[PDB]
Amino acid sequence: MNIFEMLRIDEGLRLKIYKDTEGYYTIGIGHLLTKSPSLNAAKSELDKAIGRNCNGVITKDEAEKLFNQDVDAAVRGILRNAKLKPVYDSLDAVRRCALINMVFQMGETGVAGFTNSLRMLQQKRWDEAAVNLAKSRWYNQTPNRAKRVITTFRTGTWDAYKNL
Ligand SMILES: [Cl-]
Ligand SMILES: [Cl-]
Ligand SMILES: [Cl-]
Repeated sequence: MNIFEMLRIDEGLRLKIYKDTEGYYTIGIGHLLTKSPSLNAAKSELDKAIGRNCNGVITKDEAEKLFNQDVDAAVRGILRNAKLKPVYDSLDAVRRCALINMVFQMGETGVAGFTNSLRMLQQKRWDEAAVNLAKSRWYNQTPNRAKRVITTFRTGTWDAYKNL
């Protein structure tokens, strides 16, 4: 298991534009196109992203290219963020993947707002961090995913991703 396999489990793979859990136009492996309610706006973003006229459909190769770019951008983002970077640097490789997963799902700003959880993670208070992380809109709106990510942060194992 690794970050790519982990996010592939959490995000799925769809080759036509769809709406994510928040109602937003998305394609591939959780690649958010736009928060606009205009399908035409989403299609324009997709064409720009892929570099051709797609008409809302991409190949598996194209979806994986976007995915690679998106994972790379999440990591670079963490490393450029004054609040996230120290947390990331403090963690082992398995828990670092938890952090990338959260950033991939909700963005840097949103994760950086988990101030109290981030402090508990940096202190390596794993059970307490896990309890605090669940007191969140994130957990209530995507509880199965949040439970897997939280278990990863709590155990520093991939146990939550191995029946899948
Ligand atoms: Cl892009
Ligand atoms: Cl995403
Ligand atoms: Cl979920």
